[PDB]
Amino acid sequence: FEPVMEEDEEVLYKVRAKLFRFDADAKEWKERGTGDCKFLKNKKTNKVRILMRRDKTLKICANHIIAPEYTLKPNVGSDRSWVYACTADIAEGEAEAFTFAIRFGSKENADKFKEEFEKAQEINKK
Amino acid sequence: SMEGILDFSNDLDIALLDQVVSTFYQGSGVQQKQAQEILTKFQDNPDAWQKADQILQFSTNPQSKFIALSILDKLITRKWKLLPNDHRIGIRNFVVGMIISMCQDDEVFKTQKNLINKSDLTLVQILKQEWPQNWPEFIPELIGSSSSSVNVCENNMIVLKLLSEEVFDFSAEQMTQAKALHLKNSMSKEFEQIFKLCFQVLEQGSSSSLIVATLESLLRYLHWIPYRYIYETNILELLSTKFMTSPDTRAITLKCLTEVSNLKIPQDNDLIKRQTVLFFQNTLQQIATSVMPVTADLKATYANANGNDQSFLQDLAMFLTTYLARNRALLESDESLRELLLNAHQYLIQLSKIEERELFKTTLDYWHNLVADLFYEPLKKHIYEEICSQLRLVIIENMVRPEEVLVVENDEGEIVREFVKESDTIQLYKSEREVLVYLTHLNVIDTEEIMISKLARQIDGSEWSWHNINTLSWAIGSISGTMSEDTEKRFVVTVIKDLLDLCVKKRGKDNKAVVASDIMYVVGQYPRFLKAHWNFLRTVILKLFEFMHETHEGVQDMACDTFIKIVQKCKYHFVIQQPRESEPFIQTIIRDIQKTTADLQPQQVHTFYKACGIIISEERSVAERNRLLSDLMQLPNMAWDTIVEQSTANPTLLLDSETVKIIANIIKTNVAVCTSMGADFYPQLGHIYYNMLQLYRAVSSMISAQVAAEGLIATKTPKVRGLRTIKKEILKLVETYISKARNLDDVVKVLVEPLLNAVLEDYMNNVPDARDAEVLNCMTTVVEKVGHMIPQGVILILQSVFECTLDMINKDFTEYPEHRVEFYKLLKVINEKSFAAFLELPPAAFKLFVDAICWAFKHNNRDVEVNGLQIALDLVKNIERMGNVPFANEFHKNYFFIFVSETFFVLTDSDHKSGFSKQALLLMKLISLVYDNKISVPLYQEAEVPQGTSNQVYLSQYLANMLSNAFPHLTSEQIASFLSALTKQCKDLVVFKGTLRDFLVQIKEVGGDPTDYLFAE
Amino acid sequence: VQFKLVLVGDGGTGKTTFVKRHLTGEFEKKYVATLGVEVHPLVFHTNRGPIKFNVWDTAGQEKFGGLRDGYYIQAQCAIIMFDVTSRVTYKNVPNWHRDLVRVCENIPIVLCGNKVDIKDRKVKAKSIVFHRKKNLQYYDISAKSNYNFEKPFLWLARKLIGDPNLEFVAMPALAPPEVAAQYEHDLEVAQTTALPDEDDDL
Ligand SMILES: Nc1nc2c(ncn2[C@@H]2O[C@H](COP(=O)(O)OP(=O)(O)NP(=O)(O)O)[C@@H](O)[C@H]2O)c(=O)[nH]1
Ligand SMILES: NC(=O)[C@@H](Cn1cnc(-c2cc(C(F)(F)F)cc(C(F)(F)F)c2)n1)c1cncnc1
Ligand SMILES: [Cl-]
Ligand SMILES: [Mg+2]
Repeated sequence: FEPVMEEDEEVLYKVRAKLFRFDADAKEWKERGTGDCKFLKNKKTNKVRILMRRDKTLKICANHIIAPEYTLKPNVGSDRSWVYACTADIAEGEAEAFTFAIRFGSKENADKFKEEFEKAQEINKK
Repeated sequence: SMEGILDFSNDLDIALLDQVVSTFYQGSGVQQKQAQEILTKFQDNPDAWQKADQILQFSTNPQSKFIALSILDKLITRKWKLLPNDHRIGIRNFVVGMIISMCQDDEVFKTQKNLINKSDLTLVQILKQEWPQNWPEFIPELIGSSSSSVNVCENNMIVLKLLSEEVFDFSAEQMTQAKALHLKNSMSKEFEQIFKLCFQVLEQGSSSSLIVATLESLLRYLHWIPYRYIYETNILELLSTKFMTSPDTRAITLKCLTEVSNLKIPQDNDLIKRQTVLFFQNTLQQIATSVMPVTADLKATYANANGNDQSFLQDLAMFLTTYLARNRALLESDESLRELLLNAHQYLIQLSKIEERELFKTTLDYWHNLVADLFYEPLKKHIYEEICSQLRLVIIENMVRPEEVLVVENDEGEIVREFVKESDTIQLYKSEREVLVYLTHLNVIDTEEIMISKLARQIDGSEWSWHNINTLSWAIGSISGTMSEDTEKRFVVTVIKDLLDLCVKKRGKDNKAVVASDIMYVVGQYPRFLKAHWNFLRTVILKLFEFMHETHEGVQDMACDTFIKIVQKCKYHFVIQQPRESEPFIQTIIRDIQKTTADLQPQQVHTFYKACGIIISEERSVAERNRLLSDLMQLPNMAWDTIVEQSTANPTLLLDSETVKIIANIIKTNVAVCTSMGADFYPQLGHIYYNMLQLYRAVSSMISAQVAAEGLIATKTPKVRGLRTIKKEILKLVETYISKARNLDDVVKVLVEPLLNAVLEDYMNNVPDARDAEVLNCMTTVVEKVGHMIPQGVILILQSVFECTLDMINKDFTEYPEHRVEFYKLLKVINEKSFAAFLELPPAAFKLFVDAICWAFKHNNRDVEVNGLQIALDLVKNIERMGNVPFANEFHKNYFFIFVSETFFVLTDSDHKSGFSKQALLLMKLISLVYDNKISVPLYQEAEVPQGTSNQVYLSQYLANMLSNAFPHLTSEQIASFLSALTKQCKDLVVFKGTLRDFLVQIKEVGGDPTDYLFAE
Repeated sequence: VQFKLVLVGDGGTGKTTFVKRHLTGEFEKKYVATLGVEVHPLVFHTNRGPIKFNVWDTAGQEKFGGLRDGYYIQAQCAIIMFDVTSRVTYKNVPNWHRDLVRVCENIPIVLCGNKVDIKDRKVKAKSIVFHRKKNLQYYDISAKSNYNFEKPFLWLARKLIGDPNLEFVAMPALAPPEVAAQYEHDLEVAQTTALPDEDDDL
């Protein structure tokens, strides 16, 4: 009787966040996306990356390796944010360079992010 | 190269025009943005209308012709009576000729209806300007040309449709009262001819294109035509039978019948009633046989969204609700109409199951109308018994989440706390509650049986689901107050027991969070039951305390709201000593407050202290209340006492961001308790006040010191923001208490003195970016409550905050938005409670005050705009109250015409239409002062007008001259007629506003008729 | 596949801020009045493939109107915007809708009440009924909080593609690449420029 992108990657850390990009020609921060920021480790290359998507639209507002060259600096106005320079982000097509800032719901999450961020950099050295 | 068309000296190259036009609509990027700018410059050229006939005849692009007609539309609407008569007939001719040409070519008529509709609309603009006085045969000729062709007849229905819209639906705010009445009567006089043409078409017509256009025009006529055209003809039969069968005409016909339905008919005539019954009976018959039977699954049809099904189901709902809300009583007495009445409602039951919020709201509005009538009207509800029973299921099964339920399922299957409040479902929940409460009163046994059985099929798992247990719990909670206490008792008991079984049976962090939130909502919704069952109320509160330790933040946060929600209603049972209890329960709550609130977030702890404050205020034994208060505040006061010892002994602990956070939370706890205790909080305020104001000073010095050492940027740092929070919470605590204080002598003698010493000079001497707008807010409450007792204190407030704040907000309308709003609230309360403070201002500062009021007029921000216009009105009244004294005399000489002209400027600049009413009211008051001779001195200088000329004469000359220069395109007669009408009506606000609106119309065009201002006669 | 969407409404209602949020993710606080119109391509990824909206973000100010209704030609969809803190903007919805459907006789249209994030709401929910007889979809939205900000485009995409089960989907994420004295200047300015809205929950 007859009847009728990320799957190759592991998530090491996940936290809700708001991401900013610095417009130098205007000397102001411009929000880029709010959603879940993930640290994704490729099981074929072992290279960890940040991948962030906006809520509802699920559009990519961050996609880049957590390079060992990077370094998280504080922002003058916040105890729950980190600023750092990114040389190759492909969230909007070709690899552009950006000065990013990312903010979190609490200082507790910001410090945990920094701990996981530095862990990923060590992974990306091997 | 695209800018060539902008040189009008050289001739217009249409080939280049069409390229710029194509580059704008079909192009992209920079080439599109450049053509867009060129096309705007071309259109806005005041000679561009002279290229109209040239473009329309020779252009190979319909968009180029559309833009050519937009240039003509703007010309006809704003400058028609400035042209010589030659161009007025010439423009009329090639507009009529263009319409005729496009209708005779079947291919053009088919493929360029946008360009034809724009041409029709352009023709209608000419009619508004010259019909019928200079074109009396337009309608007779239109009727005649309609027999010559089908395309011409169809297009004539479009012209008549647009004409009816422009005269009746959109004439207000676009033409003067006089001209609107002219075109309404003109069109009304010649309508009987239009109806014949429209009715002949509908009867013998077969061209669906022409039929739809005729029905589309008919829809507009039904807004204003006499009832007799509708009922004294055969047209209701045509609409309700013939045009409902064909889907091409069904949609517009159903909209036509919705407008007929909405009419209030003569309730004495039996034939109008018979006809109203008949077109409904016919319409529902065509639905049942030609579209779908009453059993059809309209939920599934809508979800499928085939063709126009969703639009037809919307129009059907709009038709059934409109007619039945107006005429269902016509169907309720006749036994032979009973089936029709119920079938119509059964379609509504099926429409109410569609998943479409906005459509559900439309039907839910009708159900509320119905059940509210069955609640009062004798002998009606038994008719709808079966309908109401089905409706109880629909409402219960589509209950939206109440504001109190803070848990929700995400896109992962997890139960979590909500990110934001579902603000767009608050109103919908109230509406569902309202209907379901009515349905419960109409048959309480049936509603209980539906809810109990549904809950029984949740236990055994027959229908278990998160969605199903939720809507059910929300429905049970929402009908609180409809049952008898005894029925409610037995009812609630059974609900709790069955819900307590589920939380056991359904394990998992997600399940436990769902059921926990549902029990909280139900229990919190039945205060009456909790009051009568102390032992259960006690168990509930203790279980809420347990949830304050839940790691699930949703449950935890909801336990805190539920607690204060129960307390707001049952507070009295916490303050008395219940039987079998060694002490009032408030004493047990306070004793364990540290353990209970240990795992709570700080703002949740504050809600807890506020809830305790609600209870303590129920005790009217002053000694006992003050005892409870100090017990509640024991922790924040012990933390406070230690901070003061350390800060006053070494002003460098406030550097520690951890200490700043502790201080802020202490102040916030006092704000929370003060909010709910109000006047009873004073003993606790006195314990901290003098030290608290010293902390305000110390914190202030730190902020200033860090701004000076790090720059203005320091105000953005967490340190400084933490220090300013302390200052703002202190201000909020003093504002909160003074706003509820009952002993105002203590406010004056004790509080106000050191308060003003601590805040005012600090505000004045700080840099702008360091000033707290909360200072202004606190001072507003002080002036509101005790300003009449501190005349010298109010003066001190003005000196400190007036000029320096004005300088912050008088360079644009954007910067310092909080200071801007609170500033004008402060001036408002001072002006109405301590006007004397303004009399004491030096002449130069009183001039800044007047400048400050007119500054508020020019804001678009409604918050400061309405206060600006209110201060002006109140200032006018405060002055005339003084009578014939020097200060009042000099006020008028200096500032009367300033207020008249500034009020006029914002009336006429088209950027402040939101405040028209108050602008008009202010202007009417000013004019009425002169025409009642309440200005005692002449408003003019001795040598600018004969000796003894009245202020009335000089006012009319000042305004005539003002408007003449402000609006030079007005004739002297328009201005004179307008002012004559305006001044004659300065005691009639409705008419006065009408005369102003007529003016705002005429200044937008040339050649306005000056007699239009005689309309009010 | 791409569709022309015209966006209309009174000046100040948040049209350009709304579009810009969907383009870059940024929230513009300043109010620069649009001059005439601005065209912005806007792509969404769905289970029915990608869909492109060419958003014609028109001016609301009369004095900046430009071609006015000439912008509406050949539009296939539209959004009518107002401000729930400004009653006049809702009062003018019938005027905007009038000028829109005289050019675009049969197109899916969304009515949007923007700025629901402001607590002193003036156009109450009960008062908003213009969309019923005109077959418009309605949504409370906020470009500031992103409340329902994707609903207008999701609904239009379902009406235009003809699929009521159309859903937004996650665009696939390609592996990023692995990659000098100015980035020390640009970073020092970035750290000393405070982030906006430090009092928000995020
Ligand atoms: N609080 C709040 N403000 C908003 C919101 N959306 C826009 N605004 C603000 O409203 C102001 C005007 O925004 P704008 O997008 O330029 O409006 P517009 O409709 O494009 N005006 P125009 O027709 O002249 O171009 C801006 O300051 C913006 O920050 C919102 O959702 N919430
Ligand atoms: N029995 C269980 O497994 C569950 C069932 N459950 C979930 N919530 C409740 C629950 C909730 C309340 C409330 F008023 F706070 F909402 C009151 C009671 C009471 F008065 F009946 F005790 C029980 N009971 C449970 C979970 N956590 C604490 N106690 C019980
Ligand atoms: Cl924001
Ligand atoms: Mg704009």
